[PDB]
Amino acid sequence: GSMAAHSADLKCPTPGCDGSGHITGNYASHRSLSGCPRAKKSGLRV
Ligand SMILES: [Zn+2]
Repeated sequence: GSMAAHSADLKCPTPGCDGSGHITGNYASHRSLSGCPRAKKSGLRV
């Protein structure tokens, strides 16, 4: 992606999210906050 996380583009920016799935539910995984199905979704940082 354009804006990843400290863990590189191996996972997505959101710490509470892992990178697999989508808020959409139409893909397998993502690497940015654009696909985070948990994007600041209550469990934003655990
Ligand atoms: Zn994510």
